[PDB]
Amino acid sequence: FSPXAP
Amino acid sequence: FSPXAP
Amino acid sequence: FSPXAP
Amino acid sequence: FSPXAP
Amino acid sequence: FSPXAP
Amino acid sequence: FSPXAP
Amino acid sequence: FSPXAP
Amino acid sequence: DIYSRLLKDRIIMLGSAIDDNVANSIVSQLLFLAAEDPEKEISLYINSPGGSITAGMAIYDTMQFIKPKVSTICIGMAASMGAFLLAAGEKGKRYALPNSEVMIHQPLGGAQGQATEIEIAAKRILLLRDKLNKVLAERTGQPLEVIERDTDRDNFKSAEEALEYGLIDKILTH
Amino acid sequence: DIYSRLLKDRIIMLGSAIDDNVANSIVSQLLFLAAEDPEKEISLYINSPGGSITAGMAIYDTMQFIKPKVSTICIGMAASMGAFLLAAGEKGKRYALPNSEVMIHQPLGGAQGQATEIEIAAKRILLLRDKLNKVLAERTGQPLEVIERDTDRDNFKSAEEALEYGLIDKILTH
Amino acid sequence: DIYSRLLKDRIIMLGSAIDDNVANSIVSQLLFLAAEDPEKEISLYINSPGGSITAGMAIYDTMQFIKPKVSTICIGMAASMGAFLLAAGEKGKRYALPNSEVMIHQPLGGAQGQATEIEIAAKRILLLRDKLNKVLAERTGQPLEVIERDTDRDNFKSAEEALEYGLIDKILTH
Amino acid sequence: DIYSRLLKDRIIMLGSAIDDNVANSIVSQLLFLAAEDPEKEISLYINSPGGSITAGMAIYDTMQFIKPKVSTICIGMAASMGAFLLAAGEKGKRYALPNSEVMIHQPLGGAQGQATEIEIAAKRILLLRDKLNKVLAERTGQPLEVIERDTDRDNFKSAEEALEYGLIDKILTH
Amino acid sequence: DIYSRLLKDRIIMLGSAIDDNVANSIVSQLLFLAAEDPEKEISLYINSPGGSITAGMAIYDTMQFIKPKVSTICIGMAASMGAFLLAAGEKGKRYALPNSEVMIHQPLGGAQGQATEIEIAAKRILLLRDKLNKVLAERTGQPLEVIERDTDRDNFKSAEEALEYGLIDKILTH
Amino acid sequence: DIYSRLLKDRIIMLGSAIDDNVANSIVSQLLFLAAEDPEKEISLYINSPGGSITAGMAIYDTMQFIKPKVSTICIGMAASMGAFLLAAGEKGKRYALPNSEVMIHQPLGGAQGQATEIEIAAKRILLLRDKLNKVLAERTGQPLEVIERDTDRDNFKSAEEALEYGLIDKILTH
Amino acid sequence: DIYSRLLKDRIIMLGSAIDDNVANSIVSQLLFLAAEDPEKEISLYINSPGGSITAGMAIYDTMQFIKPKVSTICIGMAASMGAFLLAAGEKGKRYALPNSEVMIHQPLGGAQGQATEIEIAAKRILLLRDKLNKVLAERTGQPLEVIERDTDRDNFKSAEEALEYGLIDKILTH
Repeated sequence: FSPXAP
Repeated sequence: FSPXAP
Repeated sequence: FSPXAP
Repeated sequence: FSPXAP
Repeated sequence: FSPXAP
Repeated sequence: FSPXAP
Repeated sequence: FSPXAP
Repeated sequence: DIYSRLLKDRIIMLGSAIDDNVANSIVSQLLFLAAEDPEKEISLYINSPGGSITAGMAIYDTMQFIKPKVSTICIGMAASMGAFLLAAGEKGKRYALPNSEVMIHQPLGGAQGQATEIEIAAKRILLLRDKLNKVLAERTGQPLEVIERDTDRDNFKSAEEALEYGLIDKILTH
Repeated sequence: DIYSRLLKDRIIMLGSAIDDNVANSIVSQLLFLAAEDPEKEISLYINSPGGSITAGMAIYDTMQFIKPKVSTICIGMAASMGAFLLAAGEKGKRYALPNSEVMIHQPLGGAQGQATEIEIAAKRILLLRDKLNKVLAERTGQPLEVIERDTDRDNFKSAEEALEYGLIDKILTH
Repeated sequence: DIYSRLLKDRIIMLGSAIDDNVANSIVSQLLFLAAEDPEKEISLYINSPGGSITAGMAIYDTMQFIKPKVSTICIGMAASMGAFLLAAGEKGKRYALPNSEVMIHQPLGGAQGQATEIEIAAKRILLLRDKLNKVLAERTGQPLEVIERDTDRDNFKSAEEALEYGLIDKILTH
Repeated sequence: DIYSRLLKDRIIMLGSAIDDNVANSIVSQLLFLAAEDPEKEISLYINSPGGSITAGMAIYDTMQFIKPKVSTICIGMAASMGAFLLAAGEKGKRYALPNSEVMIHQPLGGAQGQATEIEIAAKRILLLRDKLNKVLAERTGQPLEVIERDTDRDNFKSAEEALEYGLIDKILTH
Repeated sequence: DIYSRLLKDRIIMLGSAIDDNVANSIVSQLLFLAAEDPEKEISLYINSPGGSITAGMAIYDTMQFIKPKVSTICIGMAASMGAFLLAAGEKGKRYALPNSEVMIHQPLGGAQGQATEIEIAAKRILLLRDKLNKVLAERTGQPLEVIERDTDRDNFKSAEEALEYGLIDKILTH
Repeated sequence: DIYSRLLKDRIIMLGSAIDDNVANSIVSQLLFLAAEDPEKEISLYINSPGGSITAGMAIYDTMQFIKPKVSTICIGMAASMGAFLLAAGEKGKRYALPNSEVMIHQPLGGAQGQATEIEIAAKRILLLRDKLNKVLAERTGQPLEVIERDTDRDNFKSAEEALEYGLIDKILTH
Repeated sequence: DIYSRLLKDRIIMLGSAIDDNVANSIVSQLLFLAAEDPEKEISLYINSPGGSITAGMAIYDTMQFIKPKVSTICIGMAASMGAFLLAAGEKGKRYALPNSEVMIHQPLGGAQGQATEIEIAAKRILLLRDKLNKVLAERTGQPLEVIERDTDRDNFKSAEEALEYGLIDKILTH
């Protein structure tokens, strides 16, 4: 789940 | 399931 | 199961 | 079970 | 759970 | 189980 | 569980 | 496994009641084989007492979608949706062994609750019985009216009667 | 596994009643495939009788986050929450086979206890029925008044009736 | 496995009651061994209380199709469908150990419903009672009407009595 | 496993009812990563109905001990202890997806026996409720009396509502 | 396995009730060991309550057929059909440990139906009892008119009495 | 596993009810660990509801026998025997996290039959209650009388309460 | 496995109720360890409530047969047959940890049927007490009658009372 989670 | 799924 | 399937 | 099965 | 266990 | 079976 | 078993 | 070896030679096995799992399985094997080589033939052996209508149709639809042809063999018993997938094999390539059995009938279901709810189930099953009877007509060659009066009650047939009716193309002998 | 080979080529499978477990697995797989290449697409094959509303929303929410476009293919059946997600596929990339079935209805649930407790339940239940209907209507293009009335009881639709209603974009024949 | 080894030397084990799963495994094996060498023969060891009439035929019909000759050994007990398969071994290659026991009887089943449905059933079982007795007549040398009266009720035979009936060919000793 | 893969990138997944079994697993994970690098942050994705009070406190306590910032993501549902953990995440790093839900209520329990025994269970549960409430206030910014009245009964909330209450800092869109 | 090591040296372990499965496993092993080398002896350790009369005979006959001499060691208890197989070991190679126990009785069964069905079951079990009794008088040396009265009701015997009866040959000590 | 992993760095987990199997497993891991290096200290983590007195005693007896210093950490809940085992840790090395919970009480059991039989069981369980309270007295530092009165009924204590009562040594913060 | 690391150093773990299965396995490991080296000693750790009588004897007769001395260690609890086996370890090598527990009682069984049949069950179990009671007498030093009365009803003893009664030789302190 990135940008930003990672 | 291609052409086209892939 | 051949002749003929294969 | 041979002689004779094999 | 270190420092200090290990 | 030897001496003697084996 | 040694000394002495082993 | 033994069945893994069969897939190596393009042979899929449908030998259990038909439920969503069985279905999700057969579907993908056919898709894999056609991925490797879209020209080589594929074979589906059958021994199923039938099952879920929605699952059976998941297989049927995939069969027709892929380029490779799908020849079918009835070893043992092929009832309800079972006899159905048999009849859906590539025309000219539908087989059955000497003592195999084929049984065609009308769908089974249930309705519980209010008068309006019971009617919604009545309508859905009478629809499916119609969509199924027609496809059986095209595949067999029997006139629809003959198919409707024949699937009214449990109808059991011998390999010889399956071939006469038009469900199978050829009985494999010794 | 047969399903492992499926992910290796970007094909996720959803073939069972939707619950918190199936849901978490599907979410991770989506995020994984987005990592290896944010450009190539991913396919979501479906055959489910429905399930939990919350389990379903996670799946839907993640399809919208990742960069790869996600296509969906209804196979067999897509009832309740199953048909919803089915409609959640990328516009122009939502499929279904000739004999697939799709069904929509309203949420189900229960309540026991004090008048005050049954109230809290009634409010949540009716609220989910509201959020589900509004997204359905944005995906299908259908007006909200229609979705509401059309889901008062079980509504079974053929693949053609699915295409026309706006639930899918194209039927796969051969 | 210990059985994984026997199949390496062309030996198949039928040591459980007969149902679709059991029957489907045996068939896939007879087809594997015939593919590795349609010349070397195959051996089927039998010890089961019987089982499904349609699962038995499946095995019986694959035994006939393949090229390799099949030898049958009864070890322990071969009753009903188990006894049937034993009698189906390659003529001259059907054995049984000294204290082996064999039992033959008429089929079992049930009917529940309208007079029309009880009749549909009575006819199915009475027909299968006849298809089996015909293959047994040929294989034993005994006539149909006798095979019939002789199985009206549970009929237990010794290795010596099985030999005199025409069920097996030779009694292996030491 | 798909989870072992997401682990190489620092991502723990809590997606089941909370019982001792789960609690321990998630604790050993947060410890394993902190050891691989006390700098790189870690991420915990949540989808749960709550569960044991003692079980979640184990988890809640390891998120605090370790050096690496722990960020949270609500996927599906974050109820009871589950919602507690979500709020427990690092300030500025607490996320929720567009259609997630958050439910906060009061501790549940039971007691059977002598007046004196029923009394003991009662004192404990009241105490826990109190402990849990004071932390909820410090995480949200809400005053105690509020977190006290707002939890009297089942209190479901939408992602926009959780953001307002202060349980999360941002909603991941796309 | 630990038995995977005992087989590696020609030792088979019959330690459970005797039903078809066990009887088929012990048969597979005997044949394999007679195969790797028909000279070396084979050891069968026994500790069982008994079981199916036909299942045991299946093992009784494989011992007789193969070449390798089969020694029997009663480790614990050998009752009914187990007592029968211990006594079936190669004359002079029948062992028992000091506190072992051996028990012999008559066949057990049931019959439910018409006088005719009851009569059919009566005759079969009386035959078996007569076939077992004779093979016991031959392995022990006891006159049949004695084996008959000695097995009328449950008869328990220690290692010493087993030797005085002729069921075992020697008693392993140290 | 992640737990197998914990053993790599000398850590054992007691995160379930204490029964014979669990007890036997932890007993061997201390033995093994102490064998690799009777110098480095071992770490035992606890999250248990309790269990059997005899089983919990085996664990205790082993922590005292080996040479490595066995430190204990209470994560979540340590009740009944579990609380006992936490207290048994190496003095100066018994930890707990901010929100851990500890509960002490008296043994549970039951008896049935003649007066005399009930008398025997009563004696055993009263006796066990004694042995246990004494060890707690020595390990914590409290007088027997106090431990006797404090375990008449369930007695729940927080991490701060447990430290002040002498069950652990330090609370792990951050 | 963890116990595999134990058999590597000649240690066997008996930690479960005793039944024919558990019995067979321990018997084997005993024979395996003695075969690898008849000079090195073996260790049998015990923690069990007991079980079948005949299964206990098979393990007991094996400990006796082999050459390596078999030392016993009681950890947790040794009851009935478990306590019997502990007593059978090599004189001078029968240990017990500080808080171990030991229990001895008479056999348990049942009789049903005719007076004559009940009488046979009577004679067997009364004999099994005498056999088991004479061995324990020799192993401890207590004369038969004392073993008789002391095991008339359940009799639990501490590590210190087992040392005196004569069941063990030394208590493993620290």
